[PDB]
Amino acid sequence: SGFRKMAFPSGKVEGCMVQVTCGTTTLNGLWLDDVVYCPRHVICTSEDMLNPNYEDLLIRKSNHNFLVQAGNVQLRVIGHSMQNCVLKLKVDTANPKTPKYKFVRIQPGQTFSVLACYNGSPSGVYQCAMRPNFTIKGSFLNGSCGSVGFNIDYDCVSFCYMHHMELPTGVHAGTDLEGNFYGPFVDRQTAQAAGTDTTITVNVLAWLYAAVINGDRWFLNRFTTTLNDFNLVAMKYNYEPLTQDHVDILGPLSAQTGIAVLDMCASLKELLQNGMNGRTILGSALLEDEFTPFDVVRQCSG
Amino acid sequence: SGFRKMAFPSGKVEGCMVQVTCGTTTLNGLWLDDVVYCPRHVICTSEDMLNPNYEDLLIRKSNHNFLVQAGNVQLRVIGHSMQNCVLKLKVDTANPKTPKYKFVRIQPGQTFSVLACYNGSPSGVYQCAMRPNFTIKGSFLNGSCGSVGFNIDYDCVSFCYMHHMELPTGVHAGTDLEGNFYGPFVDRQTAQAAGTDTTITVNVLAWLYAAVINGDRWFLNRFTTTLNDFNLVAMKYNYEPLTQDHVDILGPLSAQTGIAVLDMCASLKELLQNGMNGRTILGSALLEDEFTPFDVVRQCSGVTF
Ligand SMILES: *[C@H](O)[C@H](CC(C)C)NC(=O)[C@H](CC(C)C)NC(=O)[C@H](CC(C)C)NC(=O)OCc1ccccc1
Ligand SMILES: *[C@H](O)[C@H](CC(C)C)NC(=O)[C@H](CC(C)C)NC(=O)[C@H](CC(C)C)NC(=O)OCc1ccccc1
Ligand SMILES: [Cl-]
Ligand code: NA
Repeated sequence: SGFRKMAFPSGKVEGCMVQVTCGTTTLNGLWLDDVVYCPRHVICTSEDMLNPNYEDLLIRKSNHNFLVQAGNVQLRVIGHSMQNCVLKLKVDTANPKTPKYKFVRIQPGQTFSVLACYNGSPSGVYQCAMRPNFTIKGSFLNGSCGSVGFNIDYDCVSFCYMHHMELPTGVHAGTDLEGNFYGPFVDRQTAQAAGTDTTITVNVLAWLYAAVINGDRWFLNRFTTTLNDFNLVAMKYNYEPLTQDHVDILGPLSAQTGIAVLDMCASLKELLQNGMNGRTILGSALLEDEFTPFDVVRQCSG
Repeated sequence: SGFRKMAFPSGKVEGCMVQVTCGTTTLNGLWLDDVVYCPRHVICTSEDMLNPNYEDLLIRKSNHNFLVQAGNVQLRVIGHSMQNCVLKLKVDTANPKTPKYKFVRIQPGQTFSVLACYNGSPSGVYQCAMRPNFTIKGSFLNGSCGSVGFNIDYDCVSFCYMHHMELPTGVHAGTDLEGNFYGPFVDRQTAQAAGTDTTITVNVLAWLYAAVINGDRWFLNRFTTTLNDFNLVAMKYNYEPLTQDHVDILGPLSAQTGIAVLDMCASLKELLQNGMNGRTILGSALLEDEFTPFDVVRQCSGVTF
């Protein structure tokens, strides 16, 4: 029993982290096979942070302008290419620690683990979610760019996030590993802001099911709701719409607990109206929205 | 910026986890040098787990009774012994992935990372605190026994916890790597219960400093207090006493934020007596007590391993 914010074991990713320096800028890169992936803004100077022409900057670089360090070994860059906002440095040695891996672009509400790194070395691992406004609420300092987010269902590492920037509210933006930003953001220091964030309703419901599985029932009630009535209420609390896809997705947890999805929706309605009145759910005094239905099943059943 | 519950990178420990099978029980072992450590109750039975004589149960055991698997490779057991509640299986091969490590026993209020494993395969990592009642609030399913907790200090892994059991409230109990239980617990399926728990005051203060470092300042106030005065309030609300050593340990965060510990204690004193008035701190509506002062400094300064 028990329920924790759990990250994937980070060792398979640790073995891929390197340090990339261009000019006076150092950040992290991801070394897979004979390619190092990193944010393309490593090639910016203090002068072109607002409107960098990355194509023009990169054509001026020699391979020896990129210093790549894997632990105590310098890697030799033998070519480079830009893919959207990611730089791909070809090196003369394949990473012997390359795991089985793939690249996946995720949807809002999905969770993943982040291995926060500085100078190619890991500082720690934590769990994040892609917020509906396409930011993540990370923990990142100067030099953290190139840190990645990943999942490891089974024995294959799915890389889904590379860190690029921090926005004014202290939240974070980045790309998939094909270099496409999540959300409308750009790798320029022109004024940008995250949209109003909202709560990931389907994840809250998954977590309420986790609470029931772990033996807590105090928030249940005798009522049900229609889906449309639920969404009309939840939208008043800046909750995301619940779709029929989400209802289908919650079917298994519904079957395991004997609580119909729309009955659990009426519980959430009451919690939004009343709060917790001094009680907690799974050790929290707020409704938690960074566990997915898949996460709950994985942690509760295995 | 940002502040998350952050575990240590787990790679060094993942290379040490193996599967141990005895009879019909399978759980996890920790393979370091030429020894595999695991809970001694791996040798118990469906018909033998209420009042076990471990001493006598182990002599009937022999080496090939213990099936140890490192990934898809069997390790040959060449000896076995018991130390307190931990079994030590000597194997014929030293683990080539053994990190720099030591065994340590931690104090209540200290935090560590748990690498949750099943069938010898790491499945997840999360951060925990040794509660003042010597339980941990973990997440463990059947087959998780032998999962370990650890810290990393520079390049050295300090192993501090091995998982043995779950108590009726859904909290967890285990041993150090020398087999001594944390808390007044025994590896028997006899009636046991977690004692009443308390809140780890020095950790709450550290987390308030983390909040200030991240721009959450509403709870700061003009007042200061004394160690004596605050500790009476703490006692009243089931908070652990604040010692002078705690005050000194927070000193760095005190110097960097401008908020003396007794200045911050006055903030905490008011949060206890009055609550949070509907507000949140670092995204929580509760006072968080599973970050140590060291954890806050590490995360906010970007220490690496
Ligand atoms: C890479 O290590 C670093 C990580 C941060 C977490 C510090 N990223 C950057 O420095 C990044 C480089 C640019 C070219 C993508 N810049 C930012 O993230 C920057 C904040 C820094 C300077 C602390 N953010 C930014 O420019 O956001 C756009 C913006 C500009 C002006 C007003 C509002 C928003
Ligand atoms: C090892 O994988 C497993 C971990 C659990 C989290 C499943 N440990 C055990 O099965 C363990 C073995 C005993 C000899 C220490 N037993 C328990 O943890 C057991 C709960 C199981 C059956 C889920 N708990 C227990 O014995 O607690 C004391 C108790 C017993 C009966 C009544 C009150 C209290
Ligand atoms: Cl005063
Ligand atoms: Na004060």
